[PDB]
Amino acid sequence: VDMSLSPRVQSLKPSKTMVITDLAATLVQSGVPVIRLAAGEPDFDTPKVVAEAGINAIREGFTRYTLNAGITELREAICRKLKEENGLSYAPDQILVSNGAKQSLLQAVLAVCSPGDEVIIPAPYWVSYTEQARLADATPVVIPTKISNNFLLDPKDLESKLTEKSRLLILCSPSNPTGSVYPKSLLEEIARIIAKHPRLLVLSDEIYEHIIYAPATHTSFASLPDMYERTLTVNGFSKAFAMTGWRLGYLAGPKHIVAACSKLQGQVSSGASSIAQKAGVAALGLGKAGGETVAEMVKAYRERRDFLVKSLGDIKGVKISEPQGAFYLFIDFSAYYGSEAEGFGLINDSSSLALYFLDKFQVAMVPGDAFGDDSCIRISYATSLDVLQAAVEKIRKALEPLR
Amino acid sequence: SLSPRVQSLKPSKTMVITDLAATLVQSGVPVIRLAAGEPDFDTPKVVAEAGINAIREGFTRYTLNAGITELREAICRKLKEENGLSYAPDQILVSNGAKQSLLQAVLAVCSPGDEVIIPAPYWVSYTEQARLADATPVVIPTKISNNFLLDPKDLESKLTEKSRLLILCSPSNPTGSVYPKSLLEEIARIIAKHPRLLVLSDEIYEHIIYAPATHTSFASLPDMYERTLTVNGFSKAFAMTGWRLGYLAGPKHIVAACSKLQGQVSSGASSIAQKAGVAALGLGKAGGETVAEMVKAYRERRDFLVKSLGDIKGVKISEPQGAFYLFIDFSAYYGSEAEGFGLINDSSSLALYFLDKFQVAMVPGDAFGDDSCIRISYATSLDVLQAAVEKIRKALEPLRA
Ligand SMILES: *Cc1c(COP(=O)(O)O)cnc(C)c1O
Ligand SMILES: *Cc1c(COP(=O)(O)O)cnc(C)c1O
Ligand code: NA
Ligand code: NA
Repeated sequence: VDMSLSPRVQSLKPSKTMVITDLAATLVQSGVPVIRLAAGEPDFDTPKVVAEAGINAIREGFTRYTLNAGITELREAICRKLKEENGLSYAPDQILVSNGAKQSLLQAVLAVCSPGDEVIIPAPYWVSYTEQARLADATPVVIPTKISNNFLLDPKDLESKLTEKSRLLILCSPSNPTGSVYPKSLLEEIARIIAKHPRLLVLSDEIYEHIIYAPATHTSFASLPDMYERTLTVNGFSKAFAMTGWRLGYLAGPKHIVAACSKLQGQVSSGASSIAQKAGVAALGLGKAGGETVAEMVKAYRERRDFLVKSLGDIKGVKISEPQGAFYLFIDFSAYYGSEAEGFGLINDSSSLALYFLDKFQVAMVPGDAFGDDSCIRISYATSLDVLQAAVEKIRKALEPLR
Repeated sequence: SLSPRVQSLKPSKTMVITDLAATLVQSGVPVIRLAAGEPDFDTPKVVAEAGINAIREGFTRYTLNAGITELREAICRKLKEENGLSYAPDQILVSNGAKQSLLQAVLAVCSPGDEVIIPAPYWVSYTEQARLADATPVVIPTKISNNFLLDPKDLESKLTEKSRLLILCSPSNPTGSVYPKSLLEEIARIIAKHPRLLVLSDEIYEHIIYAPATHTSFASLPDMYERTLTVNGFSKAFAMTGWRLGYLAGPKHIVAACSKLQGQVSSGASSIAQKAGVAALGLGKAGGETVAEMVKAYRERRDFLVKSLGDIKGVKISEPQGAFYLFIDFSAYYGSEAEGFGLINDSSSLALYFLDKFQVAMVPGDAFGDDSCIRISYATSLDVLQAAVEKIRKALEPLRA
């Protein structure tokens, strides 16, 4: 039997996180507990009012197929949110609800990118952006950023990398993995560059929108001059509302593009969960920015961020870019590369450093090479201050003998 | 402006009928709706309670991409106890419904230019999923006089070295036909001559089956295990369509590839739905009495419809033995003229006539690759069906003149 696979599924890169995940299990399966800082999800429960709506949907028998694009009441609520929070005007037929925002993103990429098109992706990047480009038979063009610039795209670098083939720029703000927030003035410079190239669209991943630390503010890319008709706005419920397991995300965009994504979704999964969609309606019903329910999570995230930064920031050889959003610190420990650790061996890149932290000191983190930047390691602070204080002590002890 | 691949996708043809139906209903005009592809029954109470408990207990975080271990294990047990198949948990991939399971299988194994063999009448998405893999759908018509089952000679005549996937849906949507084991064996003997040819076995209607008909998993046949992608799920048997939970079982190498694809498509399925799925499998072999009650209702409805519609002059019916659809040949009526409507000459016009003039909504067979028929769903109560048969009788009466 011929077991050959399609070239596209073969083009998918190997996991750079697998080894951490596997070693953590291995360590636990022995006698060794592990501090987990690798997860890309909130540690909080889904808000009570949201869970209530989900339970209610089940009891009321709202358990049948929905419209492919999503239930009307949810798409209407999304339009109100985009208007109230982001100043954007969309009609319900410009919204597509999917099983999480990852699906919204994939479908956008597959709908707009033709083979050979180039997809511009600033690094450090969310792992899936490059792979989704590949599934479109498109070419990722990665643009590295610098920690001293808070990992923000340099517009001059963008201009340098544009070609006739450039089709899509993917912008994540607030960012996974850096927690950086793009300021409006920089977005306006980027937008002026995009406006000069008719073929160039922008995929704006805004999933962390409400996980933001005042006075930092979120600017939707679609609100910039002349950018509405070339922007695919992606957002959802996983991060702001601790609804990762529910699987609910969405895309708002130009009708011609949204129709194409909707057609694709009709072959991929049909409508998102009827139950999850009712919960999403309730989440949006919490009012602007999720109201006090979300504000409490954000206050906790801020305490955690502030503690982590002050704690790790005073370790020799550590560089930090202060995040203004999300719940990740993308930390430069590269000064330690070249070190030899007893009972482990050479630490000379993000992967070996992360594996050293876990194998020898029981703290699981994600190496920066997973995000296209080997100079750093991603730490998630979606865990309690108690876990964070414990992790900080382990990290200190781990770096101590490396000098 | 848009990728050629998304461009290549055909839109539905079914939205017209279903939208007009909804409109009429919201207008104070009662429509008997027989167009749905989902059970009338609620999700079973024990299963619904499990999803509710999952929510209350905080099982609302991301699962393993492939699915929670508990569920993949339970799926392995089901495949053994119900289908006689042995799979390991790393040979199972849980997705957001079986439609996603199917799409990922197609994308994983088909290279550009490969052929996907799809017997008609087919479920609508199969041809579109093939296009998404840059593969060529090769449709093989079946005949109502063969119970809409593949003639092995027709399969043989269409096989090439490019033939990469054969899609076998049994019990079938839209025909209700069940592949007998002896026929599956003949097909397997033909497949064995072609090393490139894999089989995608869509077994979602497995438990919706009418004794003495039985379900044979394709992967159970001699030498077929290593070349079969077994797809099944929860939507149909357990009335869980809105929950979004399905799965693939197959050779580890292929399932691993599907899992990698899924990592870029959607990540893991709903944590809540997966907990409900565990409870559904916990109802016992074939869904226990819970599913048995549904099947009993379905059978009564099938028997009634087949007897009633079969009595009508110019109506041809096959021998449905599963699912909850009748794919009815009204083609003898094409060319007729209806007052206040005009010419009826294809399945689309006939469906529109049935709906506009007689308030019964059904799906034109053209949607499934066979314009000679109309699909009627009997996922509705017997009393409603009795009313629908009466309307259909009255709708066809003046067309015979
Ligand atoms: C979590 C995340 C998303 C959305 O995830 P879903 O759970 O699929 O909604 C999108 N972008 C980034 C960078 C994320 O981290
Ligand atoms: C309903 C159905 C499926 C599965 O649908 P999901 O709800 O996506 O699980 C698969 N094949 C056929 C023919 C169906 O009718
Ligand atoms: Na805002
Ligand atoms: Na069986």
